[PDB]
Amino acid sequence: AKKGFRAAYRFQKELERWRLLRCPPPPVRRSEKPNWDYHAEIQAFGHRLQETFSLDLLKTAFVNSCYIKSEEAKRQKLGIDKEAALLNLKDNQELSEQGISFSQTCLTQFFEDAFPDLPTEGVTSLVDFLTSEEVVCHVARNLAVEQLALSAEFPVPPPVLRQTFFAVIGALLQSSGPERTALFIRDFLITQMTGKELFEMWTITNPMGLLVEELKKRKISAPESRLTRQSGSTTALPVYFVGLYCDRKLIAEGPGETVLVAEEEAARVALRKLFGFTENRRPWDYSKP
Amino acid sequence: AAPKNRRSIEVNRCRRRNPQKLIKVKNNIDVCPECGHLKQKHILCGYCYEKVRKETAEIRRQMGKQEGGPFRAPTTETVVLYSGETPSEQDQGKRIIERERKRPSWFTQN
Amino acid sequence: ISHGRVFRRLGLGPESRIHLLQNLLTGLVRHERIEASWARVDELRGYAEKLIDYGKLGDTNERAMRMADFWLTEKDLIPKLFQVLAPRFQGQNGGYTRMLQIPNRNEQDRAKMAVIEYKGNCLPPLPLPRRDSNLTLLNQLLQGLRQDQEASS
Amino acid sequence: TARGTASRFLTSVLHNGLGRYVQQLQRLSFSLSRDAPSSRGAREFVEREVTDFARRNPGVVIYVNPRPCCVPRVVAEYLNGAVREESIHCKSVEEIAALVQKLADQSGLDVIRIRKPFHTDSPSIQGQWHPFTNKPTTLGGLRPREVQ
Amino acid sequence: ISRKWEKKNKIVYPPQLPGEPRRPAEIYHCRRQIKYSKDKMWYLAKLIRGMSIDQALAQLEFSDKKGAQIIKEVLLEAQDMAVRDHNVEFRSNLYVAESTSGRGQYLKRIRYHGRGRFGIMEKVFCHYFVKLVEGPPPPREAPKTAVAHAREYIQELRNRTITHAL
Amino acid sequence: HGKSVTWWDEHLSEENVPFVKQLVSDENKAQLASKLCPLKDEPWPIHPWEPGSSRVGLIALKLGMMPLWTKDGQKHVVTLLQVQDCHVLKYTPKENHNGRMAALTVGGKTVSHFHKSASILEFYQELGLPPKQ
Amino acid sequence: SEKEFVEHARKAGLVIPHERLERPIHLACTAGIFDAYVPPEGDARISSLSKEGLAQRAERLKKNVASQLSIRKIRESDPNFKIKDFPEKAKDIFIEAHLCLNNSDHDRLHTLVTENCFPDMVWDIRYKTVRWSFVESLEPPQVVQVRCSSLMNQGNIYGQVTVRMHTRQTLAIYDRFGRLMYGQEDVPRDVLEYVVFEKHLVDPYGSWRMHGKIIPPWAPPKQPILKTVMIPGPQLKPWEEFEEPQ
Amino acid sequence: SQLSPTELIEMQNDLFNKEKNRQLSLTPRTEKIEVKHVGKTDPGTVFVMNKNISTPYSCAMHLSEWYCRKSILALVDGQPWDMYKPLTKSCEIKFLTFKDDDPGEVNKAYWRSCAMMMGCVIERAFKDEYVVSLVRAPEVPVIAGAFCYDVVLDKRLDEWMPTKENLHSFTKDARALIYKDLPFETLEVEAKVALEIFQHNKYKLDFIEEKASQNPERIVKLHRFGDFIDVSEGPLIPRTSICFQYEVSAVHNLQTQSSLVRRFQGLSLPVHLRAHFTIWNKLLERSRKMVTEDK
Ligand SMILES: [Mg+2]
Ligand SMILES: [Mg+2]
Ligand SMILES: [Mg+2]
Ligand SMILES: [Mg+2]
Ligand SMILES: [Zn+2]
Repeated sequence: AKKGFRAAYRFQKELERWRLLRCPPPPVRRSEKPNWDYHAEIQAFGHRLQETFSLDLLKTAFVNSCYIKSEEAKRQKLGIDKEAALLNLKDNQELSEQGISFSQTCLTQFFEDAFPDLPTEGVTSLVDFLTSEEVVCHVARNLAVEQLALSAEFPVPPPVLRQTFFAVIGALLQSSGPERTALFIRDFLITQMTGKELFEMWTITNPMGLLVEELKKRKISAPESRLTRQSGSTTALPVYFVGLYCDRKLIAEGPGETVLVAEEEAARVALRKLFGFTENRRPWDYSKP
Repeated sequence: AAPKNRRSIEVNRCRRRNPQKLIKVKNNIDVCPECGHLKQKHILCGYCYEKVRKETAEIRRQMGKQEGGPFRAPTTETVVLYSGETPSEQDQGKRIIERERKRPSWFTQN
Repeated sequence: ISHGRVFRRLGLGPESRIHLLQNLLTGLVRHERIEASWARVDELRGYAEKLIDYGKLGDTNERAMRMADFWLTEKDLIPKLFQVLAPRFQGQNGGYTRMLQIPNRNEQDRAKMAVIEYKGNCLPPLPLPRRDSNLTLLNQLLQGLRQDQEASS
Repeated sequence: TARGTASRFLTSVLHNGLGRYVQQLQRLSFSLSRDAPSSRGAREFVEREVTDFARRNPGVVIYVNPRPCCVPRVVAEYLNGAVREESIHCKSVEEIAALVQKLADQSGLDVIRIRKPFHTDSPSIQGQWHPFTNKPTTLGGLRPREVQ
Repeated sequence: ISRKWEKKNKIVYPPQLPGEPRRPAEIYHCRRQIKYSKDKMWYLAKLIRGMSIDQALAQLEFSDKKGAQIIKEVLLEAQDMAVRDHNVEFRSNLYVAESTSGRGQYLKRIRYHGRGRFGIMEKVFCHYFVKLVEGPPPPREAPKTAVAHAREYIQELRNRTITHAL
Repeated sequence: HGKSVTWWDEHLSEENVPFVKQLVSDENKAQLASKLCPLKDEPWPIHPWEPGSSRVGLIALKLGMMPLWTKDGQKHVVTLLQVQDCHVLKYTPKENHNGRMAALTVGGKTVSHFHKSASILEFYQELGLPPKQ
Repeated sequence: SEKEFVEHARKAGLVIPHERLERPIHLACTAGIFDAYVPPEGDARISSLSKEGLAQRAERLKKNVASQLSIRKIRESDPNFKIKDFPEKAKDIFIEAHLCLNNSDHDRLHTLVTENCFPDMVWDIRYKTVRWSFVESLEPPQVVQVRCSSLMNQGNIYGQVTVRMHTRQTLAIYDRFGRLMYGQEDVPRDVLEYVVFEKHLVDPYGSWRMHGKIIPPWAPPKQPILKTVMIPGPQLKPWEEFEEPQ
Repeated sequence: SQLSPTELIEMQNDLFNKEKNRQLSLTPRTEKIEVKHVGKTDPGTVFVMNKNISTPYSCAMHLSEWYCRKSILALVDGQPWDMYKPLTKSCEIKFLTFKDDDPGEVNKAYWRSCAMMMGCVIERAFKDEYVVSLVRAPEVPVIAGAFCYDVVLDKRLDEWMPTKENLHSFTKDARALIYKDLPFETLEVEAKVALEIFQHNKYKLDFIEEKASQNPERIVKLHRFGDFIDVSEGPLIPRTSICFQYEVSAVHNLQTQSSLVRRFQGLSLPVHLRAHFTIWNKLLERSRKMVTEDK
């Protein structure tokens, strides 16, 4: 035995740490943790984005169906009278619909203006991507939407989150004009398109066919695959560069292991030049008109 | 000659977990058609051989009782019998051992 | 370099080897079935086989008699060799002895063990290994071949 | 040491400052003692500075708890989900001020080795070198000893 | 001393919601303070890892090691525990998940030498641990095919990056 | 799968063992007596002797030793080598082996079928000889 | 160099220190059930008939000498005691006891059930999970008989009340791995049980407890187990031959 | 009827599944039957089992893995039972092995099973353009040097007999079939719903008709493994894995007045009995000759 409190206490902390390392505790709502004031949080959410919301509208936005049904479970199981004040809650359904519709419209217009040559199927693909489960959930989670959202099941399953994000968008669209909201969308959505490719989000499976069609439209005829560069054919690691020629002018060119893969690549490149989705392309404009 | 340094645990694990020091798996094990215990294919079954050993012991005991001493062993062939049996004409003129147990299934009359 | 050495070294020396086999043989002629160290039994088997051959030479042969006198230690057995064992081997030239490997000794020395026996003894029979029957699938397939060696001749 | 610890590439949370700048510090929680001497500085800070600080940074919520503790802490919490603990124990008003400022300007990313000072998507405008970029093409595209 | 392995059998799980996969039984069992060495025992314990329990019993049956019969007794006890106490149909349906040897508490004795010197000798003890799981034995891993190696090599070549480059 | 070890004898009955043995040995006699007549079959072209040429060899069996005498009176000791069953087995052409000389492969005395390996048994199967030691 | 192990644990029953006990063992209960009521063999077909069952039960209660002798001993030793109220209390005791087995709360279970019963209902089930619900009582609980054991040593009397009850219960037993073992959770299965209750009288704290559970000799075979089971043949040493009865 | 090769498979399998689920629904509960062990080995052992669920295999699983691997066929009372065929009533069980003294039952079972395998191999080894009609698996004794399957082929195909290449292809495919380990599944059916499964093969329908004709209740014995279904006499071995050496030896054209029928002959041995290379070659030589017993 050694006489003192200090080392004992300090060790109790270690015991706790190991206890948490060996069994991790299931994630808990930030709402159910020691420092919370819902109101102040909302106001902060507003101010930090440099936006102005109606507090009624935003408070409305972070409400979900499931939260209300769970609240009705707690209501009906204890025999309490809630219904008047509880069904006055006005969930986010409406706002979320306005928000998604508007965002899709807005984005679509953005792209349609930036890339005149993108076929409709393509711009549709892009908007589909920036409105995706993944991307929106990511963004919302990092803007502390998951924090404010009222729901059952704390990890907040992704569909509910998407709902909530666009809910907030709609709330903003009511609170300020389509102009301001357009700015918000181009700041927190369009930026997720940074560093991304085209065919990263488009997913089209036969580049050659699509190129032939898009060249019919342009009244150019028959891309001819022609082998340009090659190193080692007999190797386990060959390299081919396939060029695509139109009337003996070279439109585009690409690398690969196999002559097939390379040809396919040159197709993708040509496509990327035609649609004006390119590396060299003008970076997006972030400015105040 | 005394070791110049302590052999580290990595070296040591390399030596004693080596394939050549591991017990090698025996592939010749099978089941005795008789008692359904286990045996190696080239060896008599232990269980069955225990049956035989016990019975042999009892027989020898009872044929030690027929011999009054150490040095008396018969000058004739011997034959062992069981409850409800009688010596054959071919088997008479022989030493006879009579056991109480009924003749065992594996043991034939011959 | 052991090349072409037929006899294995046992006991305290060559003489102790002979006496070990002496005892083993006497045990074998008395009880007609014994069990011992696989190596020693193997070593014994040859002697056990030749003893019957000296027995066949008959009581009156002097060589066979003092041979049996040396090898069979308990003297009372010497008649048994000549008047019991040697008669019941008549037709057969060499078939006198059955030797099988028993499971390893249960004592902590875990030796390799064998049981050795004079054929035609009166004891519960050893559970010898049986060949498969003829009704077994493979053997049947061979029966086919056999009958077609008969049909084609 | 560098081989000893983790590391990360230089990044921002949510492409901050691209479209618009979003202060990443979300909330700030102080815990101090009205009575204990160790918290003395922290108390002064709560009197004079906190108020003003809160106006300078409208987007961060600031919770202050007087409770009976021996070691005053400030818990920063970021949009990133990151939580950073700090001890304001036995410091001036000035030192706490400086500290809280550091907390206000941080990304909330993990502070560890950063592999390289820059981060670029599309470094490559106008091409990226490959073994053929500077090589002349020949007529017919023949190999060195190839005949036609 | 520390006895933990024994308490592993006393865990109770929450009942299974229908539609979820049926959870395989786990039986922890051990024997403490055996007069075998720890290492000698390790070989035996290693031998029977991942074998179906009948296979393990077969292999042990013919080993000449002193430890072999100990482990065999432990396995039989574990089998009967598995069928009786926990609920397992098909006592042949168990395989050996974990098998290992720990060291026990040693006795210390004198070992005499000569010229009046002595060494200090340890009468050695050990523990044997086993954990049986209900099911067929998990399949033994085949070594990498040429195809697999080549894949991995290519993938590695493909993971390369321009270094210190920007 | 734990597949157990097996030998040729294992599953045969007491009836079939003599049979199998007869089968193999008889086919051995047939096969050896069949190739007994080389020159009437399809012999490869015989060439005359060139100066730098080298013959095939044999595989024999060392029997023992014997004395033998020479007309000058001296005594020599000799080794008896018996050729038992000797056949050429395969032929590797000049360019495929040393780049200098062709390689003939020659077999020694006959052995049991049962104790060789599947590969080897196939090799002799397509030949029509019994296996060489 | 000389040190030995300790702690070889042993349980030695010896009568001498067992007799020298200075404070002899105080029992709250008696291990047996004195007189086992043996029910009608047609008790299944009289249960669908209301005024057959009720009539014959009440009749057999009022007609018996021993029954009302004991009911008199209990009434005289313990005032404010009624036979017509009791099957209610008994039923409630039942429901709470098994609802204790659900939650695995042994403290309350020691208030409800007797010392003879507790080992039985708790023992085997402790490493398993039990879900047991009460849905219906088809025939209202009947009081079959009453008995008293007079111990002349202690002057102690134990009232033992046999209540026959017909019931609708749902029982599911889960294995320690959480996998279902005995029976479904959705089937309201019909049960008939003869439940013996006991109370210590001379005791001032006088609890009414659940003593035992009697099963009739004709009782319907209990529902089948889920898993398959094997019953080994006699284990034989080598020299012992097998013998088959017919 | 216009149907793809895959559609036939789908139909038959879905019918089989329907029937099997019907037989399953017929048994309302978990019912306990008491099986006794009449074996020479572990006497007096008594299994307590689920009626129409538990199988003699599942019965061996209570004993030891040794029975599971060694036991090909299960004698229930006096009759051979397939290892995976669910027990019906309470009874007594004995297990049957290849190296057993009077294996003949087991032998028959093995021969049948291999035959069926070959049937499956053949049916799916021909181009979609042609039409392959499996006929039956004529039951030969095993002293006859092979096992065999009868198949009729498309009329434009009547001229050619296979080449060592082709036979070796069949064999390769059968080994492919063995490699993946498929249990043999059994079902007892009524003729009405048996005929609906086969349909397009006439000879099959005839066979079913005769087979159901000799049984009072019109019961037909179905076996299936993987996607393949067939009718057969008597029980089969439990696994595909049991076969080791397997060969499709040769085919022989045999013609009736009303049809031209190809007889596919092959030869095989189980892992337990596997024979040395030389022995194998001799037996394989005998398996090339025509094997005739239809009666
Ligand atoms: Mg020595
Ligand atoms: Mg001294
Ligand atoms: Mg030391
Ligand atoms: Mg030491
Ligand atoms: Zn045996």
